[PDB]
Amino acid sequence: PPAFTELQLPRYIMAGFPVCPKLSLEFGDPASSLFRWYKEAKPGAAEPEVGVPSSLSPSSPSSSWTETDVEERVYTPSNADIGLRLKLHCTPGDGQRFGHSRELESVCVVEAGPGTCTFDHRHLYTKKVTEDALIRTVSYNILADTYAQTEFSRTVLYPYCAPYALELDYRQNLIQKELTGYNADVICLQEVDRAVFSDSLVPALEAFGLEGVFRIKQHEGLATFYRKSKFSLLSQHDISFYEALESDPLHKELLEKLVLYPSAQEKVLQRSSVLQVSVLQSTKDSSKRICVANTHLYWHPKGGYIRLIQMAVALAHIRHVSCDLYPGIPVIFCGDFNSTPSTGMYHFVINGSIPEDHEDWASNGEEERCNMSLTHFFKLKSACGEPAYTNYVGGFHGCLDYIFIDLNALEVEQVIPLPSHEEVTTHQALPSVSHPSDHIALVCDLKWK
Ligand SMILES: Cn1c(-c2c[nH]c3cc(C#N)ccc23)nc2ccc(C(=O)N3CCO[C@@H](c4ccccc4)[C@@H]3CO)cc21
Ligand SMILES: [Mg+2]
Repeated sequence: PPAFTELQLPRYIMAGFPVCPKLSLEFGDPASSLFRWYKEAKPGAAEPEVGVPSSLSPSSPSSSWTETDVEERVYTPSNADIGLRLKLHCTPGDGQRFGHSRELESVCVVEAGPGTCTFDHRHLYTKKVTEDALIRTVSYNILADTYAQTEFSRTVLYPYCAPYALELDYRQNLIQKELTGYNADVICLQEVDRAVFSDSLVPALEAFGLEGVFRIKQHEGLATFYRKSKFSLLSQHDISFYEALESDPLHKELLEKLVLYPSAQEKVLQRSSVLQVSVLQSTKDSSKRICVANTHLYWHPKGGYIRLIQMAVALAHIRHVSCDLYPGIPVIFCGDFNSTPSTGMYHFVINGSIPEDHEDWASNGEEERCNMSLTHFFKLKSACGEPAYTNYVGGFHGCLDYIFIDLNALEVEQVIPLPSHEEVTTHQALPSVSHPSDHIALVCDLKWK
C-alpha cells in the first residue's frame, strides 16, 4: 500500500517563508499525494493531546484547528498566522487508491519574518518557469553553517550581522524562498552542508520539481539541481582536483610544468577543491545534451596560482567529458571561483591562454612561485558579465562568482539584476536579516544558439 517512510515538518517557520515538508514514499506516485493545511484557531489554542481510551474519543474534530484553503504540499504563512502552530494532513497515493491519511503538527509557532529580502525584487523577474527553449541557470555560494557557526565568522567576518540571522534555521528559510522563487531549471550551489542538502534543499526544491545531486569536499560540498520536466540526468563525472592532477594522464602536461616547482606542487596537491560535472539531457529534444559543471576554488586572497592550476585541471576534465565522452556538447560552468575579473585565472578562462610572466604565478610569495604558460580550447564568456561584486562582506568585496557559458553554443536572453549597492549595504554588509549568504546569487536565462 502507498505509505510515507519519512514525514517531517521544519524546525523553524516564518511568516512569508515556505513551509516545505520532508517526505519519502513507498509503493506510491509523488503526483498522487493529497495535502491539506490547518492552522491553530488562536495563538496557543491547540494543546498537544494525550492518548485516551477509544470509547472516550472526541465526539467532534478539535475546534482548536482551522482548516485553511491550502491543498498544496508547501504552505506559506501570512502575517495573520504569526503565533499559530500548523498542522499538515496528507495522504499517499499510487494513482488507483490511497494509503492511510497522516497528520503532523509543527512544534514551533509561525514567527514574524523580515519585511524585505534582497531577492524580493529579483523574484519579480522570475514569477514563472521559462519556456522549453530557455535554461534558467543559478550559481550561488549559500555560506555553509559549518563555517558560519565559528567564532571567526560570527565576530570577525560578520560582526555586523544580527546573530539570529546567521543561524542555520533562519538562513535556510531565506534560501528556500530565494531558490524556489527563481523558478529555475539548473541550480549550482557551493558551501552546501550535508544536512542542508538532505533536510532543507531537497524538500524545498523537489516540491517545485527539481532533483539534486551532491558532492562532498571536506566539511560541506557542491550541489546541482535540475528541473525534471526539462532535464534528465544522464551521467556524472565528478573529480577532486588534486587526485585528477596526480593520477589522470589528461593533466600530464600540466603536472610536468608543476613538478619543476616542488613547493607550489605540494600546496596544490594538499587542496581539497572538487569539481561537480553532470551531463543532462533535454526532455523536450533528446538531441540536446548539456555538460553542467560546478566548482568552488581555493579561497586565499593570494591563492592566484592555485586557482589557475585548479582551473586548468577543470577545463581539461570538462574537455574530456564534453568532447571525448560526448560529441562536443555545450558547457555551462558555474562556481565560486574566488577570482576577480582582473586576475590571471579570469584572463585564462576568457582568452584561452595565460603567459608565463603573469604576476599570479608568484601570488603567494617567492617560495611557491611556479611561472608557466597555459592554454585551453574553449570559447567561454561570463553569462552575468562582471558585476561590481558577488561577495560583499565587511572586510572585502569583489566579483568572485560566474556562470561561464560556451559562447558559440549558448547565449544570454536575460540577466536577473543583482540588488543595488544601497540595498546591499542596508545592514552594512552581508549576510543580513535580509540576505542569507555573504555571496549574491547569479541568475540568468540562457538559450541554445
Ligand atoms: C574570498 N575570501 C577572501 C578574499 C579577500 N580578497 C580576495 C580576493 C580574491 C581574488 N581574486 C580571492 C579571495 C579573497 N578572504 C576570505 C576569508 C575568509 C573566507 C571564508 O569565508 N572562508 C575561507 C576559509 O574557509 C572557510 C571558513 C573556515 C573557517 C571559518 C570561517 C570560514 C570559508 C569558505 O568560504 C573567504 C575569503
Ligand atoms: Mg565564505
